[PDB]
Amino acid sequence: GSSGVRLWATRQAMLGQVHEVPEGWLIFVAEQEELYVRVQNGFRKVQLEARTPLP
Amino acid sequence: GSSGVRLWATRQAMLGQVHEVPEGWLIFVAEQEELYVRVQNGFRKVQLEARTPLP
Amino acid sequence: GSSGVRLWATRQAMLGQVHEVPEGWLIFVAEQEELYVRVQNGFRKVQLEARTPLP
Repeated sequence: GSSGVRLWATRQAMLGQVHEVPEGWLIFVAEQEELYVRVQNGFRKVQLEARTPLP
Repeated sequence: GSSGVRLWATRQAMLGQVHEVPEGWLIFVAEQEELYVRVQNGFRKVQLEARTPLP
Repeated sequence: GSSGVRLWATRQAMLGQVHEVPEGWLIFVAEQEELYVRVQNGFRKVQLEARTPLP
């Protein structure tokens, strides 16, 4: 078994496309800064803390 | 450095095989809807929220 | 869109290199047992539970 992480630009695309992305595939909604993992029948959003500066 | 996500069907397989999967490798137990990441000496289960419908 | 997980040995390397690693790329600081995901402008550390024994 194996998977990956799928990048997205808006919670738009990912919502009309979470249909394909097979089980156990992280789902990144970049503009929303949201990471969910594709589960059995729908998705389960993983908990992250507030952002840490980059510079 | 680089890794990936490893898919599984039951908390069975993943338990007798978490031995190989090297550090920093997410571990997905599909049937359990559990995502853990392989750490230094054992695994650290990542926190997810309750499932969001797919349809 | 697509990404991956990037492995590191110390919160050193990852701090001077979180600059490259593009959006939506998990970041693993192995020695710290920390998993963050690279977001819009800096990183957002994902929440994990305490470690589970491996043996």
